[PDB]
Amino acid sequence: TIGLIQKSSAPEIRQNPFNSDVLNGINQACNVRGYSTRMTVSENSGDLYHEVKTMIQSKSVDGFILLYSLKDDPIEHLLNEFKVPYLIVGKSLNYENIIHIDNDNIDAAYQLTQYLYHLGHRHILFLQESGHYAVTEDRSVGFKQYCDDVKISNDCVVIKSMNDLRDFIMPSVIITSDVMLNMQLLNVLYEYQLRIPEDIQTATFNTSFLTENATPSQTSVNINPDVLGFTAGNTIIDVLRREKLISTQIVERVSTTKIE
Amino acid sequence: KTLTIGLIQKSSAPEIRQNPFNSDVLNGINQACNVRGYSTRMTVSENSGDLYHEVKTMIQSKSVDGFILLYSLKDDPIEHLLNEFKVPYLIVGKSLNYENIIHIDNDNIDAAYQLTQYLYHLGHRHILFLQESGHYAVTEDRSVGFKQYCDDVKISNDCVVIKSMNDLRDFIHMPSVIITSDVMLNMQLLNVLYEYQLRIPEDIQTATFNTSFLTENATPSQTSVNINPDVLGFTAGNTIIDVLRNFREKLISTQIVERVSTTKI
Repeated sequence: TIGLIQKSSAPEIRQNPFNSDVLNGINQACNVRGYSTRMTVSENSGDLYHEVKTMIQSKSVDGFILLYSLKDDPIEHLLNEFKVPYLIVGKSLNYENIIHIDNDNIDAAYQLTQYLYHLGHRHILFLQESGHYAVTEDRSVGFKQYCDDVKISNDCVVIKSMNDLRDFIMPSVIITSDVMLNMQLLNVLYEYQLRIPEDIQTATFNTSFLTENATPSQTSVNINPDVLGFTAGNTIIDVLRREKLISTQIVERVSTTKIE
Repeated sequence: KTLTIGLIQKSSAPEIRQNPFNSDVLNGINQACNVRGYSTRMTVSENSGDLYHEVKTMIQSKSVDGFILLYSLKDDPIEHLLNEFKVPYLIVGKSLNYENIIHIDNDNIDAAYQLTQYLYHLGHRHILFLQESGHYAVTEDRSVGFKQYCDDVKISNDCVVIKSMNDLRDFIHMPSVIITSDVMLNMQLLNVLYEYQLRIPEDIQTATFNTSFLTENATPSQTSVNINPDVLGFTAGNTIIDVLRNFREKLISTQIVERVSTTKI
């Protein structure tokens, strides 16, 4: 049995297409090798720590896959204190020599902004999801890195809530660090009658049914989560008796278009 | 004695697997199994042909103790297979093939009846029901409830099956409100309505089933039926463990969640 540690089981997190795809990848690998799986169910970090600890002491799992990366994560200290095997789907920031499978999110973001720049965009706004997770930080860094390279504004705003998003409401295109925040952005733009792409363009990360069928279809970065999961599943099985990066691609849709 | 429960999803294809209903029911099942000491295994097949042999391989490999079908389909080969091998299982949905098979579900017929009634009370008289393709029981039940209400108030009962996005667009006096049988079909409808510049709720109204982040944050927010999938999952998880340890049919309530997509006409 492999333990799958999600940062949270809360609706806004578990319902993210990313979780579904990564899990599908892992199940594909584990099924073929006679392994079952177990997912954490805690909604907050405090419970997650004691849930994962209860998991380690009850020996209900053989190894873990950490489905997120967080600087100074109590969970990683826990796993290391009890010498349990594990790997991360994201960047390794707390312990050296830990196996981690991830996309080069800084590059993914650098490339996305570059693509938009070449469409004619000069005023780009990056909406960052709340929290201090490595992936969000990596994407904001890539965005600001490109903006500094071509000397354009680098407005980066952290959205704490739907109301904070409304009050924040001009850039020619808005990039959101994740699809769930993107859905909220489209909602607010529709409320304020800002037509896409006529009045404003938008782009986000993680291609899925949600971006393809959004209102309107969203240009996004495909991070191939299926591959991340399959790789994570196989690699941890290998461990139980290194940095692997998965490529990304830009999927052009209705939300972006050449501007003059 | 694998202390594992096999989860049979109709398909692992994006459009299906990404449906928030799946994430919610799984979380519910997981809450039940983790506290009682059970593991989990979910199918990965993307079509019925592969799923059958995957399930049979699971049964023969003795890799699981019991199953939970996360769907219900008339004349499902999977159910014939499960009964032939006498393996314990329960259905999250309406039991249609073998009597005495335990099933946990919402009263989808009444949930649709109530949504249509709610819309009728707002002043709607020309309601269009969009049905997702497939012969799945849940979808048939919702179309049935809609038609029963239209029959009780003697109004139009236009019910159309959507095979794909293309058929949706082609499908396009227009109805005053459109109900979709599920959130994913609903996302596609909102996409088409936006393309055709039909504002919601000003130009037309919409409503769907399965309240979730996707309905609460749709464009615009969607009035929807809350079917409490986490409870369906928790209930299904505890019920299959009860059977494996040591028939029954359980229904989970539904409530209408009112949002921006609907308003008095």
